[PDB]
Amino acid sequence: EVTGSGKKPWRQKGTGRARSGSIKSPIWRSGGVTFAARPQDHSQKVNKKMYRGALKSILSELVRQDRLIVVEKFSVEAPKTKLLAQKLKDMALEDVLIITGELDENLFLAARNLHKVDVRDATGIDPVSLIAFDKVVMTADAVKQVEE
Amino acid sequence: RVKRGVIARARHKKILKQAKGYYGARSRVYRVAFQAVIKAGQYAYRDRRQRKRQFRQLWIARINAAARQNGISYSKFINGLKKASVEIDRKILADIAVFDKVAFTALVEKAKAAL
RNA sequence: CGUACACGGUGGAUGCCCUGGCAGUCAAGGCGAUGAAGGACGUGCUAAUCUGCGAUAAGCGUCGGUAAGGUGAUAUGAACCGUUUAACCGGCGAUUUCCGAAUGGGGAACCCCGAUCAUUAUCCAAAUGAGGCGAACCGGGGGAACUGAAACAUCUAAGUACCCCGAGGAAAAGAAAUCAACCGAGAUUCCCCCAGUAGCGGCGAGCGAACGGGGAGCAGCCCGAGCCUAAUCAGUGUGUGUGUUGUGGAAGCGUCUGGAAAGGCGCGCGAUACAGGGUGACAGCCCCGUACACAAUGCACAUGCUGUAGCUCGAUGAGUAGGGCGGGCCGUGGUACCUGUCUGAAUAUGGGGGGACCAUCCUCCAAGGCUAAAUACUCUGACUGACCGAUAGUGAACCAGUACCGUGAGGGAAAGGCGAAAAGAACCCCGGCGAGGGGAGUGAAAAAGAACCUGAAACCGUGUACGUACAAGCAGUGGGAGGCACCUUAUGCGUGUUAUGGCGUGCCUUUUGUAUAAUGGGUCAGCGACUUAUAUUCUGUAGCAAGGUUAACCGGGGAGCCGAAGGGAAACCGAGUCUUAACGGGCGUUAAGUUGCAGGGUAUAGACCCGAAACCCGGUGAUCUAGCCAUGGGCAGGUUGAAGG
RNA sequence: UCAAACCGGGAGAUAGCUGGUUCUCCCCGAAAGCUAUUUAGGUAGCGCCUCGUGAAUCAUCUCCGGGGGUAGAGCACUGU
RNA sequence: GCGGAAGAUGUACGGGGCUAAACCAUGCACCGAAGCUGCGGCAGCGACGUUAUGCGUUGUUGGGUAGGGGAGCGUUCUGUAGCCUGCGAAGGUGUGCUGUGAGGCAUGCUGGAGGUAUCAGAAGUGCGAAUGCUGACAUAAGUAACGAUAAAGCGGGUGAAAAGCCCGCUCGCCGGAAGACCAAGGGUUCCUGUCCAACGUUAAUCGGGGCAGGGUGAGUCGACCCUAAGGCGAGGCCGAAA
RNA sequence: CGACACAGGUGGUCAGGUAGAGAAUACCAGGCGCUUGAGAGAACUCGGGUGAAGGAACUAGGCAAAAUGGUGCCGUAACU
RNA sequence: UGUGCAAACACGAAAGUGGACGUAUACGGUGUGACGCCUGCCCGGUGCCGGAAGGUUAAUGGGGUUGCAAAGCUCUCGAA
RNA sequence: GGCGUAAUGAUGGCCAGGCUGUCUCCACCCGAGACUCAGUGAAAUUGAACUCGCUGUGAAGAUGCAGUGUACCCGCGGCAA
RNA sequence: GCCAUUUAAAGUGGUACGCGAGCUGGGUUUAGAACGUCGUGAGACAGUUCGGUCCCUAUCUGCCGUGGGCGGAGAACUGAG
Repeated sequence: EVTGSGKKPWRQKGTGRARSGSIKSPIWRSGGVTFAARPQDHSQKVNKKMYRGALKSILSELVRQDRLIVVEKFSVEAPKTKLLAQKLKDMALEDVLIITGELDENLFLAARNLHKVDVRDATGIDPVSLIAFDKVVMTADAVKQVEE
Repeated sequence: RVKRGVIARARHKKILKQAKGYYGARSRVYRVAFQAVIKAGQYAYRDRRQRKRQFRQLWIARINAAARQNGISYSKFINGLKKASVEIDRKILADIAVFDKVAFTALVEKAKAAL
């Protein structure tokens, strides 16, 4: 919102002033981009169906053979972390640490240390946690919560 | 915020260092560079090559000098090298008939014959 | 003297580190005439600062905790205290000179007393109140301009800036003479939506609700009498959920480098505890700390209980409703609200309202009053941050709001780091000399010595390579000849550099044209100039598909929006519709969109940066000077010489 | 300091005014008219750069079917 | 072809110079362009085949300011895979190699603490040219300047040094004044001793300089007290009020 | 006081110290030498003091410089 | 030239105030500006002030028209 | 406001006497310096190159364009294109 | 330009109408004021008039003079132009 005339005496012209910080003014860091179309910072010529659609396609990536595996709810109980490394070893998927990890209910702390583990809940799981580097692993209750 | 880095202060160098034939300045300063070398890359942008077809004035303007001593010259001196024999190109030739009192005649007697 | 480099210096960039900032989050939240906040000035054996106190002066006392070490930051010298258990940490108590809002009066801290207003009043100030401060928020009043409308007097910015008064920790509002899709909802605020719709507007630009719905939070009651006792009032007892500190707390392992590992490499471990810091170099398993445990305080919001104490009957507020005149303000339209002048009802067998007036329905009843609960800020405590890093970041990581500047209001810097410890240059020579160092010593990774880590560029000195007092100038390139110098890149293969010869008018904007006597720069490094909500219109990609997507708030919703048939002013029809008695014609139509992330662009809004004079408000100043006033001071002397007598 | 104070305050006032605006390489490569705009060293629909979509068969350098009358020429208004 | 034609510090076609080494009318062979042709290495557009803007072939082949379009590398931090390092890294200096390039990479010295590649995302991302902002620095210059109270000089003393510290003599300046006593203001700057690194437009054993001490002992001096122009507070009276 | 040990500015008392027409020059008292130096007889100014003859002829104007310029006696116009 | 004053004239938003501790042999607002001679022609065209038949001069109320009310149209009457 | 006007006025113009450098023309000297020497020691100012000369040309009087010729280095002092 | 007295002669033009980093400033284009004209007016009028500042220690280059060196030096000479 403009400031109009007044305040401090000195010849000055209309310039973007946000918290004494200049903006929307082309001739100033973070200013108006006359050459519109691309109102942001270098991305890629690119979604409504790619972002979400993938959020769905990913959920399907789980039903694939060479992928993750569903774990019972009792998994969230495991307080220790070593128990996880074990359940991941016997699972014959200790190489999944090379992938990532997830669950349901609350954030499973007991695994936040395991190799590559960005704990997240089935509620709000963006395609991100869904498959770290096109790979993942979840739990039982998680799947159900993610279904919806 | 963002520390300049290996750019700028790393640009003053990697430049100025290449002019083994610099000048008074144009090497000590940078503002004298990128303007002295800007002429470089251009000015002859893709021309040294000038010499060929340029200084080549001789080799085709000395051939008569080589001749005109043991008979005719240029006119019917090259109009015989392509007559008999395998016909040797004119490169090292028409350049050797000056720094040696030999071989130069190894083309005159070749010519004037089988004419 | 040209140029390159070498050694040393100047200088201070850079790399790394950083006891600091910036930003977010949670908790917590007033002080004072029992005279506070702030300031002034004291106080430790020496202390100049800062901090803590304050004349029992960086301290005294009690209880609890704690602990042998302690006597603030400065690790100094001297020296003291502690087991008659201190230091330190928490709470509380005692004391607390004089001045100081103090108010007796005057006053730039100095000398003598309840000053002033006001209530009660034994009118005796005798008993009390007000008079101040505090980050923002909140309530009640006063009320602009530049600006926008690319002019401007409505309008817009504004009901903002600013001004006056006042409360609380929260205020204001509020139980409906309401709303009005209705056989209905039904206290009031706030959030979302409904709407950017209705409405307003040189209807130009712009301006801009509400009802309802979905939520958060739910509480209703009091002014005449009769009667009697559990509303209310007065008082008493008095919490569950806590605040800080200490206790129950595992853990150097091996080899190599090094003065030392928080190294490399090998192995193991913690985790309802996967922040960070410290410890001689990147230790979550060395120490603190993080989850955790326990005890000291404050708050104790509430509840319980005593005496009061239900309940019942009728009514219900006129200069008001309303009308007229002149204004303010509002989205308010003859249909908002309020102020001022004048006029002026009825009365529930009455009256008001449902966005026009007047008779007829529905709803509700003013002209009296009160009322809990649901969001704010951020001084303070703690935590966090893909934030910045000491020409960065708050002006302030170093004495900083200090140095220093202005009469004053006000303005306002720069300066970080040796290290394991201490060294931070002893001793000797020279010289006028504690101001010029060889030498030597200090060292780790200090390519270390008192603004000391590293330590570049501009640049200075010496020295080296190489030209060089006939020499013509972009100072190259290719060809062929010369020499000298070096064989860590052996191969008729290159460098440093140069003699001579053929060519050759720095760089950047403005402009039809600039090498040009067009404009700008002495050089350097750093710094320095294209973004945060939403709406509309296209384009590239991709999932799915007349279905599609949600917004507030819930992993649920589908409100609502766009599309699906159109067209017209409309009625209305439907293969549309306008024109049309009728007929005949014009334009549109048999299935693809919607929801994001990006890329072309568009409108509302500080939307290109810096750069010239104005305008308006609140304050600061006439020890310069201008005029006047008050109090004092100064004017050797000479010359001419009137009136009057 | 005054044909009008100083300081700070509502200004990072408003300007159709000037200047400013810094890495490499590759492809292509101008114009200076009309209508309207509080508009004229500004945009939109258009003469011109470029990119995407759409439609469809010419165009013109040629030839063929029309319209004009200038140069020149002749001799001509008028006035010599 | 000529007459009509006088003016500026030395006069001539680029020069030498040429009866053609001139000029005019023609013609031939060469040097001479990055031109044209040929050998080894491109771009844009269009055509053919193709999923292809990947290749093969084919026609046109390649100058450019303003401006449009496109590729690119230097860069920081946080992914997933996966490595390097005190038998030593990042950075810096010099040098070798590779890419059309933007750069990558290696060696030697140094540094001596960490630093990368792949794929992926990212940033307040990559910069010589605002009488730009701030700090530093060079050439300019070791160039410019020190002037009515214009006075110092000759011996001696002390000292490591004395032209301006001290002694004697001689020579002068000032006199309403550089004399004496004071206000305002400044403020210990006064005195003594010890020194001088800093200050004194030279030096200094000197100082109004640095350090440590000492000094300003009144009833009758001044303050303290009061008052003039004038001002303030209290009551009175005015939307309200400092 | 003026940024500095800046020839600027700044109130009162001592105006009978000695010689003249005076609180004018020279000189006791008192104070001071705290307004950077050394060597050579240029061109080259500012400050300064006047020239043989003429003499404002310079010049906007005699600006500048100079001249008369103590005291006593005699004497003294127009105008009022 | 204005004014006997609770005056003229001037200051203030208001409360009040300057000139009045004054008062027209006052004071406020202006021109001329000395002294000497002075002093001739016109008011056709402003400001201020005084008088003034007639003309000009709102709204309410009143009258007419219009409309079973009301708008609207119109008349009449008018200080300084 | 016109006319005119004693005394006075650092006011503007003009003439005479006297005088004077003010001028026609100009010598040296005096004080304090300059030129040199010990000590003490800034601040202004520069795109780069740079020793030209004679002609021609160019907006027809540029060292830097064109054609030739030529040009020894440094330093002091000046009047200054 | 009126003019006066002399003069055998006492022409003309260019040099960014040469010449102010050489001078002079008397003139024109400032703050005062006077006057006319224009205006009601402030004020105005390339109408006039009185009073009114014009700077710099040249580095380079050019020229006028004076020297040091370079081609081993002291002294004495010559001398193109």
